[PDB]
Amino acid sequence: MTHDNKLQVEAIKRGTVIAHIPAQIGFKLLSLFKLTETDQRITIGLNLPSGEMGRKDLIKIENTFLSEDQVDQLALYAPQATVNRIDNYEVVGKSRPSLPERIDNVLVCPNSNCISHAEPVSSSFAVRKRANDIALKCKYCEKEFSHNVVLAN
Amino acid sequence: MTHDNKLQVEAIKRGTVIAHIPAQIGFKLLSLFKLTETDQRITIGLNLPSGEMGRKDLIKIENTFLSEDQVDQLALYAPQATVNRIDNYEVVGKSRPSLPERIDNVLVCPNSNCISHAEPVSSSFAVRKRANDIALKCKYCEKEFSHNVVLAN
Amino acid sequence: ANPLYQKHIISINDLSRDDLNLVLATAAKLKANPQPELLKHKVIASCFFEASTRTRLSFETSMHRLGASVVGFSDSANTSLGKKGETLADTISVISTYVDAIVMRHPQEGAARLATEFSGNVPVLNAGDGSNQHPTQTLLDLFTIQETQGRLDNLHVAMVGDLKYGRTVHSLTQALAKFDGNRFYFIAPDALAMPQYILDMLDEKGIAWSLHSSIEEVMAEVDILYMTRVQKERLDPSEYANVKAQFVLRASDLHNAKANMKVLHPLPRVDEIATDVDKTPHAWYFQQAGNGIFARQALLALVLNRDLVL
Amino acid sequence: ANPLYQKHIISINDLSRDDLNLVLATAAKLKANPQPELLKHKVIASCFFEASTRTRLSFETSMHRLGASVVGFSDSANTSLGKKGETLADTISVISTYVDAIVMRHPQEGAARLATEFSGNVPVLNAGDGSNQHPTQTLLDLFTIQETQGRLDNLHVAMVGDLKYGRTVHSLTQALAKFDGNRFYFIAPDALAMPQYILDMLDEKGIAWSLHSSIEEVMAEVDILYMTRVQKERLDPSEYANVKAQFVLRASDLHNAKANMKVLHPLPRVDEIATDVDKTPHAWYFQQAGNGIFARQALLALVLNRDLVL
Amino acid sequence: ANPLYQKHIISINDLSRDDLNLVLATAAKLKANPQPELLKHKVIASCFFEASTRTRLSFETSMHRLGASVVGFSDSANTSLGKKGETLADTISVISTYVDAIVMRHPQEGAARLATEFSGNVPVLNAGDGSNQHPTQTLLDLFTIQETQGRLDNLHVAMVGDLKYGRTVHSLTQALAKFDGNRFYFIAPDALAMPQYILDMLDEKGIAWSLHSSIEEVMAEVDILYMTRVQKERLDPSEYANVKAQFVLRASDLHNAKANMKVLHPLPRVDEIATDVDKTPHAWYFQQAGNGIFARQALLALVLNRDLVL
Amino acid sequence: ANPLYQKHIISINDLSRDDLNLVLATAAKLKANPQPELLKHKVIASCFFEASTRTRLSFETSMHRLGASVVGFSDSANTSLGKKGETLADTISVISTYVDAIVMRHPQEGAARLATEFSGNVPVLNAGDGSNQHPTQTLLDLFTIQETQGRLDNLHVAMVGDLKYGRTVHSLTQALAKFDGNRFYFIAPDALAMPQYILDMLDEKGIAWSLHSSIEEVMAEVDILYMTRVQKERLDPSEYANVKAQFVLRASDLHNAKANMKVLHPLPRVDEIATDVDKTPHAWYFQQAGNGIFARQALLALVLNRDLVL
Ligand SMILES: [Zn+2]
Ligand SMILES: [Zn+2]
Repeated sequence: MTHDNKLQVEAIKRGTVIAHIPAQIGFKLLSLFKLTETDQRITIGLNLPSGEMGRKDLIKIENTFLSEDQVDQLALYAPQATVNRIDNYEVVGKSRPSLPERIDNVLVCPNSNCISHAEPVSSSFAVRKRANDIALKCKYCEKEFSHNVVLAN
Repeated sequence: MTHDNKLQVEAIKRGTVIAHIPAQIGFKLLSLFKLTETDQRITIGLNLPSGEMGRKDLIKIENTFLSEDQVDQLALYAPQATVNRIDNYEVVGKSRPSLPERIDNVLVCPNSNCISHAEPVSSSFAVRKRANDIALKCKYCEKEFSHNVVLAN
Repeated sequence: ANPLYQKHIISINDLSRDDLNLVLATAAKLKANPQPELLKHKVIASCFFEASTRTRLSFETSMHRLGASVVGFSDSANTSLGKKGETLADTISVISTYVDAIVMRHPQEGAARLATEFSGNVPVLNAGDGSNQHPTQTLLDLFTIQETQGRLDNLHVAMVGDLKYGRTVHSLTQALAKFDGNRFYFIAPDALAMPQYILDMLDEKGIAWSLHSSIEEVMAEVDILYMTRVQKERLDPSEYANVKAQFVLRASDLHNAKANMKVLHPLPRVDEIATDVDKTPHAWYFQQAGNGIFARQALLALVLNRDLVL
Repeated sequence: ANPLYQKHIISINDLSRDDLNLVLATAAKLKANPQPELLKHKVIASCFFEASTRTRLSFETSMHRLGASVVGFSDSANTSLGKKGETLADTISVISTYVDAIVMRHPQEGAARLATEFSGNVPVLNAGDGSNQHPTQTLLDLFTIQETQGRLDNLHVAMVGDLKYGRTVHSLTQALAKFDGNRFYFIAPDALAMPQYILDMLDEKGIAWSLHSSIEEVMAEVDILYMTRVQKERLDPSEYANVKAQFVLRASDLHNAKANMKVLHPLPRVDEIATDVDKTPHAWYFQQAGNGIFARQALLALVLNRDLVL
Repeated sequence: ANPLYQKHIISINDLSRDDLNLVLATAAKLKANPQPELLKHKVIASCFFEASTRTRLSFETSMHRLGASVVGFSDSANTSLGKKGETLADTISVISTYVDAIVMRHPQEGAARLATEFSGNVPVLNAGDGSNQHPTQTLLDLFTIQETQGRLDNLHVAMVGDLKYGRTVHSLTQALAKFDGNRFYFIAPDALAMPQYILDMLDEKGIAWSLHSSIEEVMAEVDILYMTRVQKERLDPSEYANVKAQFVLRASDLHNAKANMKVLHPLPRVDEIATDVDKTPHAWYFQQAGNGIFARQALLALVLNRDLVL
Repeated sequence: ANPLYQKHIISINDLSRDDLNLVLATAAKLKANPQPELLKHKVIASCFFEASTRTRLSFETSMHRLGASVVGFSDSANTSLGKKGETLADTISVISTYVDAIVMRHPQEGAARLATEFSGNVPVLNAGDGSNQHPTQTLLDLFTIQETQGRLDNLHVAMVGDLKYGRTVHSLTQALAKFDGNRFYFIAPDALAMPQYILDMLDEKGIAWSLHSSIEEVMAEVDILYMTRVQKERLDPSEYANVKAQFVLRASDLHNAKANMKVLHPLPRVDEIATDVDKTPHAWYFQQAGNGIFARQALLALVLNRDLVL
């Protein structure tokens, strides 16, 4: 939690905490998933001294807890990152990100001739884990690509 | 410049603390100028209690020093923000966002027939201040527009 | 015989408040109890000289709802005869023999009126003449407005967009300034003001119409927000951009509006009406959009049918 | 209510073997005893955003066979609205009000799926989305295959031509690998192999599919020779010529085939299927071609109708 | 090194006062003693992405009168690429490796501005760029007002027609304002109004202007009558009509205009200046055309050369 | 009489080794001391039956740099005749009675080959001819590999993109194979594979090559990186996608390529070489363009002349 060192450092109140977030994907989550848009005090810690685990990003989401659904959503951008529920200045629940079935509206069907590109619809793909390498099936065009492909978009 | 001594604010030895930003601008900044696009120790405190501005956005960044320039760009959004350049736990001195005469690569010419649109070229805006608004000329289609219309949503 | 029997439906001006009210009363009855074989055996040609797909699928969907057979054409791809060389006169003359009625749409103005001359004694109904008229829209317009506030009077109708050119704000204005106490506020660009002659006839009645720079200048005091589309052509793109969001209506703007306030717009919208608006209860366009099937039915019913014992 | 009542008919994958079998059982009953007023009063719009004349004359011929009224459009000549500017969303939204159902065809993939979202609760049936789906063909495909060997299992289906791109060999494969013991031989150019993912799901069932260089490499051991068209574009003309006759099927080649072996092909053929083949008893295309009127009827019958007391 | 040496003529504002005289000083010289070999071996690209035959001919004829070879084309839709991959940035970069001067025209504002940052060390002359600029035409117009009248400061310049979208007026008015004493009479329809910017600047520089109802009130007062084509396209057939009759110049009206009074027009005249006008010496729009051959000659001649006994 | 004198440059195979050097030797000379009067009085027909602005401009600019006049045109559908009677055989026979060199381009393979047997004693340069040849481009490419590297034998030439239908690759590979030591790395999608012919010959001549998964494995090994545009058109939107990401060259990848390493591309680049590439000295596709002005200059210059102090 607290990247303490030798001075006064601030913590939160009752919120979800995500650490050991592969450095550089915190902002992405922040942007992408859009948890940034709130009147609740957030605190972030990009590029942190994880010494052995190099660096990490970190999102101390105050007064807010994430549904184990959302938690899962992390997986491709911050899989090993932990989301600990901290109530009353303490980890009531250490939570780890599992892989879901469907990925809602943060992804982009690389299919140019799709319809999802031009319209008022929210991206949805089916995650079919294969030999621990992912394939993502667009719910519209019915084309299936890999995770690496749709992650460049 | 706010000392919540229950969850005291951490002090970085030197770098750049961008304190006093109205809410929802801080992150808007993280992208707009690309401040996360560094492997440095950055600190994002968002929606902070300051009686003088309700929620304040705050951006500490280790050992980085913005020139008189990046400061000056902030103008368009975070105008009350103060860049307090730090060094050795104390401030070398404060800095305020002077309104510039140009704004490159970050805006988009409102003009739907502005070539800038389909081409490999940064938006460049000549910026003259006037009466009840800032007006900015495209470097390309050449049309004047208000800041109110160019930097909208 | 019912007032509008065998009549021609050409221009809104040409229907009186008593009239509108019949078709308005009728369409409504129709809405509840259908008469799927009312115009059975009858045949109507659709003559969309300037194709408007939905408007065609609407007259046609009304046509088929009373079991009426349909022949016709649309957007003369390129050189279909009855265009160059062949005068629309001679072309109304011929169809007037095969068909029991005629609904048409056309590029030049008055076309329908002319049609009426060689129409013989076969009913014609203008469904789009030039920048002149488009009554059928107006009907499904107020059939919709009436359906939301059971009255065509005491109304504060907001008419945003390109008032100037739009051919439906003028008539709807006309129509509405035939019922009482209609307060019309006009949200429009300097470059796209109302077309005065509408105004003068408005003052001649002595009707209220406060001009407006922003929608939030009426937002509270409104019922039927009628929003039309402004078009690129009739305004330099930089100027288009200049305004752009000056008259686009967002749902956030709807935090102000009345309970029963409903936003209407002939369709299609695109830059003007946002989707958050689609979901909020004031969104009614697709509803005015399906309502016209009944305003349409009615007109067709009253015209081909003698006595409307509905 | 009958399983497919009010359902959406979009992708073959989305129908299970029990399903196919109902519509298959139904169309068949239909074939014998018509119900020319089954969908009377009902109205269906045809929305061929990418005109396929025969496919339209087929849905439409089915539409009129149960006495159903029809409104619609096809190949938007050039700039018909609901194209640029107007989103197909808003355009499904509006028709969903006038019509009782919707059959459409479209250039981009998934279009139908999307349609389903704004369709409201009005049935939509994809009749051609992108290089994705075209279920209705598949149905009249197996309604035809079943009609020739009273079973969708124990079959050795030969699928020649451009397997790779053709959007009907993949589904028919899919469909067929839902019934048992289906041996699929694949006659195709190196440059136009099967699209693997079809293969993998095939092996996942553990189905048989011996790849083939020549048709005479299966010619004897076959029932449903399904032949598709290869296209110029996707292969240099010299290469087109290079192969040309490598996969064209002549009638002489049919001196080998089984009694009950029937050659099918969605149509049209041209260079692939010779006319001597037309005359020989294995020619059945125009038969699968008129059969789809019944596979089509059925789907329409089960979807708009509650209980199929045929 | 003359000033205009190696400089891209992109827009009127980047040309000072001194600048324009050195352009006007030249052409007056080349109209007297022309230098047919002064640009030999020079190849010039004439790249008309937007089609403009009349400007193209003047531009290429101008090159030819000085010795250059010319290569070029008209319309991207009449080019090899465009939307099919090639970008502007890349075409210019390439072309910028053959020729010594790119003169281009464009459907978009800024292409010129941008090409100048891709062309490498090749100067780029703007034949056109959307609603934006058009240097040569204006450089010319001035040179024609200078010749006819003998001066560029202290004039009674009246502009007429579509002041609003008028790309050439906004260019001439800014250049004239670089000089002193001028007064500008503005006589255009209320809708096709001179935009506010020009105005606002007109008064930053404290320059005399004033709006007018017709040319009746000013006919004498004026020296130069820059005419401009109005547009039914800009208006509406019926709109166009009611005002068009307010802005046609008959020979009769020149009636009592000063001996020095001249009439200008960027051409194509088409309703405005009626034919009886041409016989009056006040007519000078053709005389104005023949001048761009010197207008443009001067530019090209200055851009690529350094010294001149001109 | 130099060798290439009066010879029609129809295709790469009829050019020996000596042949290409005498072409490469020339241009290197004309890039140093250019002869602006060396082809005066010469009129050349530039006959672009297929539209190719970029090749047209280079070709005509090349003529102009040597003194010839030029006359020509673009597209038969933009000519007087074609399908309406006139034959190729006859147009050439006629035209072959004005000009001294026909340079043509064509939608069909062989037009060049054929024109050479109609043109009479007029030499005929092939700007293009269907899937077939394209001499000048290649003659050029070599001259650009010779200049950048200093040699044409013993290279680490890697080709990338659409090797299959790639008209320019098949031409460059054959010419390089006329020289010794070269090795060819092939990195293209399994479908857009280098055709077998080239291969088969590649090994008749016992030349070193090998197929590769990406440019990762070879980035250093190579000296010259001839890039080529892949094609969604060749693939299928979804197909295109899965592999396109396998063949884009970022500046990052040049990462650790030899100091001499160069990047080539016939242009229009459009996805492959991303823009960050251009700032690296390894970028040389524009430098390559400016060279065809010498490539082609040499040809024309050799074809019509006999002696040269070149
Ligand atoms: Zn998709
Ligand atoms: Zn711009």
